[PDB]
Amino acid sequence: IVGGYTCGANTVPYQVSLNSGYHFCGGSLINSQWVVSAAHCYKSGIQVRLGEDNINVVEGNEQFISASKSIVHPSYNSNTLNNDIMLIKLKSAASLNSRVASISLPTSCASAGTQCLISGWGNTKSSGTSYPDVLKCLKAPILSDSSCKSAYPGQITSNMFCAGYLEGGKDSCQGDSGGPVVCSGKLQGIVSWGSGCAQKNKPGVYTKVCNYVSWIKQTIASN
Ligand SMILES: [NH3+][C@H]1C[C@@H]1c1ccccc1
Ligand SMILES: [Ca+2]
Repeated sequence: IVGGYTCGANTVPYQVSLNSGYHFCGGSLINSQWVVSAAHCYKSGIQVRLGEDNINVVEGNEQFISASKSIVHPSYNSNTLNNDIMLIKLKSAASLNSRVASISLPTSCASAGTQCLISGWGNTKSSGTSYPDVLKCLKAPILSDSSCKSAYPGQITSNMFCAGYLEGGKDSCQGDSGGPVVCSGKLQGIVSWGSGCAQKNKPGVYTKVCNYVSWIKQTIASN
């Protein structure tokens, strides 16, 4: 996250870190046994790390649970990033409390102008690199559809939204991939892609989760 603030330990209780020997993607806990992330985060051998603030220090609220199954969306296209969403089932159910909690799925899509919280452990610089060890937060609005398609001509599908600032300086960034965009207590977006980070007129692009709610529900009811 570029131009954000330190969230505070366990203040984003649904945030997960996907680990394959190192943090490589964020994700969101949607119930005690399922995590949703970005399909471009797919990897074999994922351990899900819950209750994290400092991902390099065991601080006492962590739950490390290995993945038993991963399901990439059936129409994921890695060239266009259309339908960049994946579900991960945990080998055992997470123990839920004030610091480890699931986030609600939306019943309605969020409108442009809605303020949202984006969070993750990714790069905090738009120019060069510096990775935080503690969780970073960013409040950003959902941008209008037409400003989103104007910033990314011929690249925005109906399964994407832009969120952020056309002026730049505040954005999600590499390593924030798969992480949550929560608006009014509901998961609305997944950190998906963008042109660099925090660049002028190149806002972050997010997977529009409200389009996938029935595939998610159907899939966890059957797996
Ligand atoms: N414009 C930056 C939000 C987009 C981003 C870049 C790389 C990884 C995740 C998100
Ligand atoms: Ca830790």
